[PDB]
Amino acid sequence: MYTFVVRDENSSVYAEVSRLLLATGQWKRLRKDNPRFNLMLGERNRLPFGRLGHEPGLVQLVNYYRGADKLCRKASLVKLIKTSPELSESCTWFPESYVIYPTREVFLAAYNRRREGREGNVWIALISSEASELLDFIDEQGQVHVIQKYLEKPLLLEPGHRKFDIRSWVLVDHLYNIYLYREGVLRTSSEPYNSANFQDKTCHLTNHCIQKNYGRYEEGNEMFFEEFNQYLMDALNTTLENSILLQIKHIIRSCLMCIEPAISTKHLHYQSFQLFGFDFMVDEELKVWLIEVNGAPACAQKLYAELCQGIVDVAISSVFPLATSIFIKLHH
Amino acid sequence: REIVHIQAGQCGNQIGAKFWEVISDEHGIDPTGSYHGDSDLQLERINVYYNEATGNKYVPRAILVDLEPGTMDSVRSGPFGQIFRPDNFVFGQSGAGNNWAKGHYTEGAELVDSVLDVVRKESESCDCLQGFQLTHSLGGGTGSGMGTLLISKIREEYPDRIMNTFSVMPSPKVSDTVVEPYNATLSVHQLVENTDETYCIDNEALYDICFRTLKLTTPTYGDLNHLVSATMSGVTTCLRFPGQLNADLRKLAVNMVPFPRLHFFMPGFAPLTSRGSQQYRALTVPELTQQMFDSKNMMAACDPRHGRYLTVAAIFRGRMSMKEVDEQMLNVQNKNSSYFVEWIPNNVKTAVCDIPPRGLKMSATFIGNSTAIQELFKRISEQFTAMFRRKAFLHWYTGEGMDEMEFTEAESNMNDLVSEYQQYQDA
Amino acid sequence: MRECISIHVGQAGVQIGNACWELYCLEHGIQPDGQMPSDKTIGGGDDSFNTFFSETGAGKHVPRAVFVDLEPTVIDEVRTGTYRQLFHPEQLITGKEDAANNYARGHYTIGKEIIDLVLDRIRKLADQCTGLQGFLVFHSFGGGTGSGFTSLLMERLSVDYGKKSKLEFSIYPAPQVSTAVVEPYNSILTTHTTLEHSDCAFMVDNEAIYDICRRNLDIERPTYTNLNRLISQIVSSITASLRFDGALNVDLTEFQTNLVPYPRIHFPLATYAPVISAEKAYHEQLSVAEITNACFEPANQMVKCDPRHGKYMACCLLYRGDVVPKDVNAAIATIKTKRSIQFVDWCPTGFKVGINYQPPTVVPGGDLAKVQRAVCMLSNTTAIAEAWARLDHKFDLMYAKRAFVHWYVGEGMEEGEFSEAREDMAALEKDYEEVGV
Amino acid sequence: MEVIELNKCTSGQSFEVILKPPSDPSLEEIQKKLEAAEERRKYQEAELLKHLAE
Ligand SMILES: Nc1nc2c(ncn2[C@@H]2O[C@H](COP(=O)(O)OP(=O)(O)OP(=O)(O)O)[C@@H](O)[C@H]2O)c(=O)[nH]1
Ligand SMILES: Nc1ncnc2c1ncn2[C@@H]1O[C@H](COP(=O)(O)OP(=O)(O)CP(=O)(O)O)[C@@H](O)[C@H]1O
Ligand SMILES: COc1cc(C(=O)c2c[nH]c(-c3c[nH]c4ccccc34)n2)cc2c1OC=CO2
Ligand SMILES: Nc1nc2c(ncn2[C@@H]2O[C@H](COP(=O)(O)OP(=O)(O)O)[C@@H](O)[C@H]2O)c(=O)[nH]1
Ligand SMILES: [Ca+2]
Ligand SMILES: [Mg+2]
Ligand SMILES: [Mg+2]
Repeated sequence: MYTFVVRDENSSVYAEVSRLLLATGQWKRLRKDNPRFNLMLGERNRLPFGRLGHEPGLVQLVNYYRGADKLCRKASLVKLIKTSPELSESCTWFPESYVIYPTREVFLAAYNRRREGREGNVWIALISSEASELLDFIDEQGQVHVIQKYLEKPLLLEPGHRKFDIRSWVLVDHLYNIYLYREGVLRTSSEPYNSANFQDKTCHLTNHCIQKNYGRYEEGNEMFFEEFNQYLMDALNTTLENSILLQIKHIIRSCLMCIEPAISTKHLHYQSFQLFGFDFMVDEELKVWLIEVNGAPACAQKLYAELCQGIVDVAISSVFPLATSIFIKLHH
Repeated sequence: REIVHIQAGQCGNQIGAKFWEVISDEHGIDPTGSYHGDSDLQLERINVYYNEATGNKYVPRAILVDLEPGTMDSVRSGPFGQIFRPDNFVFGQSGAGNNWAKGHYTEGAELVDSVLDVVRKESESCDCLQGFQLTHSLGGGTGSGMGTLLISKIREEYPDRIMNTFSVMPSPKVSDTVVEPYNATLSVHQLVENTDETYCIDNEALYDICFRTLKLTTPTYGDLNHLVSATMSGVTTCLRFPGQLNADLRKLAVNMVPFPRLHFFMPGFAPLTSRGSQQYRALTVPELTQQMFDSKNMMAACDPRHGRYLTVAAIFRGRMSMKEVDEQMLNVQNKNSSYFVEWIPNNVKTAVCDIPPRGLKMSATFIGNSTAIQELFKRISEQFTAMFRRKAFLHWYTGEGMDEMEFTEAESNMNDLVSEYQQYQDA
Repeated sequence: MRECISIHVGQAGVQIGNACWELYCLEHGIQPDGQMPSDKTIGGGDDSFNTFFSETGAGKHVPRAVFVDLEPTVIDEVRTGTYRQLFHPEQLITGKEDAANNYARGHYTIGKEIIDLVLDRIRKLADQCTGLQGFLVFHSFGGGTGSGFTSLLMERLSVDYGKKSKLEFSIYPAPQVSTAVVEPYNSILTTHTTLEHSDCAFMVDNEAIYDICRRNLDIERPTYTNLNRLISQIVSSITASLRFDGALNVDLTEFQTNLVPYPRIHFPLATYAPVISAEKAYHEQLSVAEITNACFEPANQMVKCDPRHGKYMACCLLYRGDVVPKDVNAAIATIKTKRSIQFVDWCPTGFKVGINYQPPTVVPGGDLAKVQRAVCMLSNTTAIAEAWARLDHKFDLMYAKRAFVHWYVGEGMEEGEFSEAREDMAALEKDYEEVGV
Repeated sequence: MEVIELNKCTSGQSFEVILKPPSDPSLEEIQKKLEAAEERRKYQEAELLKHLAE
């Protein structure tokens, strides 16, 4: 029998992953700090990667990639994209971003470029149109903040004149295969978007949690891929695959292939997989933009069963076998 | 690094005699004291237990002690009786009467100094003395009472040497007298203070193994002592033969004993065998590993699954794959990590010896410091109170000068011992 | 020329010293009776190998070495071994009783009774030295002697030889070859007591050597002899610059200069390639680029840790065999693109390279095959602190219940020295983090 | 990638390559602690021998 331990009790995802594993009868759960585990479902901060992979006679696996924080922290994300030749300053799927610590590197020089043609100058951290409005908002907090171009012309679903974001769930296994969950989710704004009043930031922020209109056009402000594909067909004469999902598969591929040499556990004494949540935004020209990568993601209720089961087969039982696929492999 | 052996009383001399029979055969020393052996592994560490006599003869570093001449005459009559050094027979004539007070305070007091003289003559010859091992039972008078009185005096003269005992605990399934729970409770109080390691050889376990596993309908002391000698050879292999660990009694205490009073080990053996009859299928290394950790192979009637292992020591004897031994031992810990304390990392050690014991091609000996041994002390403690709350049979003891308050203190000290073992079962 | 004295303490240090001095002899052409036919200056000299060997009037070359163990079994095999003529009897010091895996017994009880004698036999070697550089101390973390007596000796040497360097070759405890359950206690205790007295320390984690033996040498269960012949290979690479003519690392002070920018962070990571088996009948010889690349593979390191998640402060490449600088720079160029090699902002991103044309030497009947070229990289990376975290955690598990602590107090030690030793360790782990983030 | 301080000899060569520039207790004290321990030992042994004497 394989053994595992849980060290993140707030994991909705891996809460399931324990239950599905015990139900196989071939997995037993030790207590937190029992070092003789096969699998670690570890904490979010200060996970002790240095301690994995030194138990003789034990093949240890873990559900986090050491170093993946570089991609899953807004400050690091911007630094990564700017400084990696793989992505480069000429990156066509990441909005303009600058890191400004609270106490203007080249951010001013860009904002002044926009006064040359009075182009849209809406940014975010929060939303403002004057740099002084935003800049004086990051020193009021005290931590690092990043400001990014606001997509003033985003894609809105009618009926509703509404805003949304797409979250895709990606699994990377110990072989550094990239698995894209075929089921995605659009987190939808029930509020008709309008650019006159940013500070009424409820039609501007699409967070499931921030939309404390909840449930008008679609349940939980959540529209699934079958529904969104049909709309795109009926409305725009296209499909989710051609107009959106290609670009998403390209971005997901690019971001993870960038940091592969830094996080790969191919020749290491312990092994890593990790589930990521990529958050995209689609503008009016059917262009996909990468907003954030989330190293600790939460699944939509309808899909916990399917995804958590795919996590077992693909990331866990691939290394600890027992006695069509729900993922799309992004090839490299 | 010589060891000094001491066997006291009927039980101590009987199991003590078999130990010297058994290990003499492993080291290729016959009753005459001469070495007629195949391998040089048999002589490399032979000085641990044997003195080298002129004519190149080997004499056990053994002291034979009793308050009665019966059993000691039996030893001398026996097959290896002539191997012992005649001056090391120290005996009285009155007998202890299954009375701890007689062994400790009165009849034993007269004989103790003569024993210490023989002990001293053997110690002065030792190049570097590890310490002492005593064989005795805790239910009689001499081995129990005088043995612990000897242990206290040896610690006074050799406070910086190791005290090791093979202590036979009493059981109603094999009992000579109702007063054995008194004798045992008084002795344990002493062992807790003056021994570094004591192997709890429980007569209840020896009986159940003979009855249940060996299908012996009516087991004798010889059937029990067959198990005891097999255990005593096994838990001595690392001392008597060369190995990677370079094992000695002090290092065993360091690694086995995290807290000084918790030094009572659960011995175990595999495969279990009845005397004479030899079975012809050698076991698989996986078979050795599971039987040795099986409750049915423990020489103390405790349930390892009612407690947690503080430290474990396993010794494999025979020609086998040390790679397989590693995997198998690693498999059992990882399989049952809940029965090993988590706060002592790497608390299971495995040693190997190429030479197997007579009759087996491969065997495994298990030494466990389990908190489940409290069950043994609970059992003896319950038998003690059942009589003590009525003061029954106390007159045998008070007549030799003992006081009721000494019994109360011994009862209490052992109950504390049980509390302390319980403390680490929940820790 | 400046002499270097080697001090081998405990079983691990002694047996590892045997492996090294056997290898030094084969490398320099010294036969087991101490004669060196190649040496034409009879009875003396100031050649580079004279850093480690002194010469007699009869032409014998004697190691500038002292072996000290609290028990006679191990050093006795040195007295009867193949190189018994090499050492003068006073170079081997023994007792009768070992430290029973107990740092306190090695440091306080038994150590106090043998320290003056050892220092005097050390002084006898120092008196043959025109300009003594310092000491190379071989020991284990886990042994009672290797931990307790070494720290005792390290303190005294700082007192008596205050102006001379001290380097360490420390064996870090691994359960696959563990000898005691208290080895985490002994490691932390001796590291804390020795830390300020050591100028530079090379940790060899028995786990790493063991696995390298299984993977690359196809040995099911490696023995001490298997581990030690591999270790001496690494040690020889590190010390070659002292015993051979060269511009790089020619004095013990240069190790601190090149590898240790800050005093407490003085544990450089060693990576060695190629480890190839003698049993392999068909082998393909690896290029300069292939072996240099292997230096950034954690499987070839003396300690398992991930240098990608740390920062470098120095980095040396010690090549042996058919190597020329053009190939090295080309290999460094391609590797720099493909690898995560980040330096601290206050240090240059650069490699210091040393090349010795004599290819690596192998013991006849060993497990290591003869290679055309080889490399040992010495990098001071904060990732080595992973080892301190592993060790300190185990220390925390036991000390929380004060398990086995009574064995230490019983030798005269105080419980306070445990927590004090562990506070220093906690500080060490924090110093590594500041540098590494 | 600058190569610097290239030194050569018959045994080999050495050099430096730069990809990028930057951005004790007394003897008596040891004797005190050593002797303090031995006394803590003698004290604990005396206590043992006193207890045995009782
Ligand atoms: N690599 C290697 N490790 C060794 C060797 N010998 C012992 N060890 C390791 O050293 C640790 C124990 O240290 P020892 O050298 O045996 O201890 P010691 O200095 O002899 O000290 P005491 O025997 O307790 O007095 C264990 O972790 C062993 O794995 C060796 O020859 N090579
Ligand atoms: N350049 C941009 N232009 C316009 N809208 C943007 C934008 N960047 C983000 N948004 C929208 O506003 C919100 C920005 O906040 P942010 O992306 O940081 O939330 P979040 O991603 O941290 C919640 P979670 O981590 O659970 O996904 C997004 O949800 C998005 O709907
Ligand atoms: C294993 O069996 C024996 C070992 C030793 C010994 O000296 C010795 C030396 N290190 C250890 C040891 C290290 N980690 C452990 C974890 C648990 C238990 C022991 C150890 N143990 C001595 C013995 C013996 O078995 C019978 C008689 O004496
Ligand atoms: N296993 C075993 N137990 C014994 C043997 N002889 C006696 N006993 C036990 O020892 C106790 C009696 O002690 P005994 O040694 O005969 O008394 P003593 O001679 O006065 O020390 C009882 O519990 C007996 O069961 C023996 O040969 N083997
Ligand atoms: Ca010369
Ligand atoms: Mg009887
Ligand atoms: Mg030793």
